Amino acid sequence: ANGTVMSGSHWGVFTATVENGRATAFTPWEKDPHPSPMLAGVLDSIYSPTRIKYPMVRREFLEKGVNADRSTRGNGDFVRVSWDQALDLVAAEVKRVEETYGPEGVFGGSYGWKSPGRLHNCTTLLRRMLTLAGGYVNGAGDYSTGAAQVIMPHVVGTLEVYEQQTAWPVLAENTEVMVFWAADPIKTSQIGWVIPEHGAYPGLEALKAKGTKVIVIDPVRTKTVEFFGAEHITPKPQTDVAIMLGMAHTLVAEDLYDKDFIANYTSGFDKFLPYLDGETDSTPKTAEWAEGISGVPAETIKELARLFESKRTMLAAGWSMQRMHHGEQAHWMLVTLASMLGQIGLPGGGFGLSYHYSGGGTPSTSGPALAGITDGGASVIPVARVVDMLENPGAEFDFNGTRSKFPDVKMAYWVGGNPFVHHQDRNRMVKAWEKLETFVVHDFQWTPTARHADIVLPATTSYERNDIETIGDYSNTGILAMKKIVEPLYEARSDYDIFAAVAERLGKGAEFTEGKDEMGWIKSFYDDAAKQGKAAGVQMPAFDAFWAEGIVEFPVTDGADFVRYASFREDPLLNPLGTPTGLIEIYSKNIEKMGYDDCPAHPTWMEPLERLDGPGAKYPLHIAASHPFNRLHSQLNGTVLREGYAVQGHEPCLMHPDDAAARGIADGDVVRVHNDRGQILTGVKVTDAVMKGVIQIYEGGWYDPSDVTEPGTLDKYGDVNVLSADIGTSKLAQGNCGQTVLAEVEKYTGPAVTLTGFVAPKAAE
Ligand SMILES: NC1=NC(=O)C2=N[C@H]3C(S)=C(S)[C@@H](COP(=O)(O)OP(=O)(O)OC[C@H]4O[C@@H](n5cnc6c(=O)[nH]c(N)nc65)[C@H](O)[C@@H]4O)O[C@H]3NC2=N1
Ligand SMILES: NC1=NC(=O)C2=N[C@H]3C(S)=C(S)[C@@H](COP(=O)(O)OP(=O)(O)OC[C@H]4O[C@@H](n5cnc6c(=O)[nH]c(N)nc65)[C@H](O)[C@@H]4O)O[C@H]3NC2=N1
Ligand SMILES: [Mo+6]
Repeated sequence: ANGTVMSGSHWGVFTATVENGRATAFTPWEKDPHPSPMLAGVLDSIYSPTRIKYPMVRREFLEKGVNADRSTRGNGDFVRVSWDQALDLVAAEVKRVEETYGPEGVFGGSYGWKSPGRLHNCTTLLRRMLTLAGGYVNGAGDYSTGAAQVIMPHVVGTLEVYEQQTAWPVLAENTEVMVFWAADPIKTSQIGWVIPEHGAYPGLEALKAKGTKVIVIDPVRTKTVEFFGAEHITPKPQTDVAIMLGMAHTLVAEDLYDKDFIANYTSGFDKFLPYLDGETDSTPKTAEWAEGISGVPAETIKELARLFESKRTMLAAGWSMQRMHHGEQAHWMLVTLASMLGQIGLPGGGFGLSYHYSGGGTPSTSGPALAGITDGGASVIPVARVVDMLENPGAEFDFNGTRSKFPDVKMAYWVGGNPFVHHQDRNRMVKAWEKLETFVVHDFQWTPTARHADIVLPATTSYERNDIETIGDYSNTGILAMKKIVEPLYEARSDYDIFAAVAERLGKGAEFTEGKDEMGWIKSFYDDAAKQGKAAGVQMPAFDAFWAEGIVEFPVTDGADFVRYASFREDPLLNPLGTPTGLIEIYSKNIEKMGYDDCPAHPTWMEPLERLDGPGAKYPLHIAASHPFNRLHSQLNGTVLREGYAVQGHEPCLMHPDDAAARGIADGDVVRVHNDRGQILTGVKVTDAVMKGVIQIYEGGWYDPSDVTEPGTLDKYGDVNVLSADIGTSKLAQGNCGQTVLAEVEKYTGPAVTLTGFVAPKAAE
């Protein structure tokens, strides 16, 4: 095979060059306006040293099963087995747990970003097999907008975080002031959940070309700041709600806010105002009070409030500030401030929670929806409570107004996810995993999660199979044929093939496949989309002509004029919101009735577990544990891209020159970052891009424990979740709080370390 083949991924559409059956280059689609340099690593992930070659069973589990010593999971002592042996064992273990403990004994939430593709949807496929086996405990929500997706339905009556934004071209013609509040769109627009079109890049360029005023509110001087030469505000992390309250307070005290908008489109501002004015707690939430907490000068807070009230302003917020203790307060207070400014539903004004994610704002086409394989259908937990569940079987927990009991789980099955990187408080989690009798993982790269499994099955990538998928989570630019580029490597198999074999052994083979093969499933999804298109007046070709061209693109009709909340603004009685009042709920009677101490019935400033310069806080530096520039989470850490950012081989840590100098740390030194939960190594990069008092260690580094049998073992590489706490945002959402982290840093003076996470375990070589 010598030629080229087009396909797609979370990073975009591309064409691969193939030479004697090997992919040798991935070249960006010629219509991609701003491709990601991460494509190089996506191609490298098919072949790197951490590619999973064969099915493996952890030696202890292979010998003793349920009586295994579980304290050694992750030490790398695996045994290679055949596919028939491994498939029989997995089917036997699913059957035994289902039969002994019921569906409540199997956890199949398998949270994860996997790969796009309507057929090869590993996590849906997992749940299709588990439903056929008798059922499972699922997870609810995500780590992404854990709090925001739960509080928004109560405030604005919709999900809001994953819904279309006022279109980019509408902003270029009407916005005078664009605010990126805890958002770094240049960084986070490189990927999509479905294939990305990178629509934010022309949208950002158009704002810059129009000369629109841009303000960034973030502890780090990011590439979004640099792109625009933006006015940059640097709040101490976790204090954005105080800043917003000081802005709101200024708008009332100077008599500037939109009283008519508040009276006509909102409910409960009259119960929020006494709090804001300090009538209930003797503490007026003034700009000065906000400076005391956040460090942002009081006069700067008042001038921004003034500026925002006097100009058509769009508040484009990102999600780091809701991935923290009391995370629900951030976007609730943001909507409350935007309601006082009175521009919601006006062209170019209001707020948007998705301008930094998967092309939100890219004009939607008139094309049809594309759907794929389905799963064939307490039993559900908030996703981030998985370790609490394992440690407290039968215990009660609160979630969004209802109380339930944790199921008693004995097996976990994970595919397309990396919990030994994404979950908070690694040391606690490692100990809690000993409650599981059996842990099964599918991946194509030797992540920490695969290293810690009892049974490891090698999955294929999307580049070794055929699939179909939309281009554009919001734009619906078109539909792509994700064509097979190379044959499956080593003994890797698709998740579909693996679960069909397991289901077959359970006597449910035919039900799992539904009588179809790979192209029979794909053609069925295509034809359904084509039927809907024909009925909508969007004619598409027949499946074989579509597949030969490789893509179908759809036309934009009125999508470039979309203004979010315009129909509500234009007539709120005719087009009410989905809340109990039909209005924006600044005070929520439904939340009040829950009686949750950590989620009051209006936006409130509350002390988090720990914050930079908080009264009595133990550790001195905040860790901006944010999304990586050159990975998708942990994805691509085991590729050639790593050498472009590693420092002495470790994950990098940005540190301000003043904080480095106080510890005698030089640029490029190996340093230990530690607190009461754990300790890791990173390689420092000294730079004033991070504000003083803050260090930046991205999430996604592959945890590489020095000795898994040692409690509190040093991580040799730099997984920042060895340092996070595992607590819920509050009882409302129970979201993860992965960015509520303080720690100390010192030049490292312990034993030298050898990195073992970027080569396969010896027996799997
Ligand atoms: N401290 C902290 N700060 C944060 O900001 C933070 N972010 C959180 C958020 S928002 C999220 S969304 C999570 C993400 O955590 P998530 O577990 O989703 O991270 P990924 O590195 O995308 O894991 C995806 C895995 O799927 C594998 N994979 C891809 N395709 C396939 C396939 O077809 N088959 C199989 N079997 N495997 C496949 C990949 O190789 C990869 O190992 O991390 C969360 N964790 C976080 N912690
Ligand atoms: N390149 C890339 N890699 C990814 O892993 C990736 N993940 C995707 C996912 S699953 C999601 S959920 C989104 C994440 O989108 P999200 O907006 O949650 O991204 P983060 O990088 O966690 O934070 C964005 C900015 O918040 C700033 N920040 C941190 N703490 C604070 C604070 O207290 N206050 C303020 N004002 N700013 C703060 C950080 O400095 C960072 O620049 O990105 C998506 N896009 C992604 N792109
Ligand atoms: Mo996310």
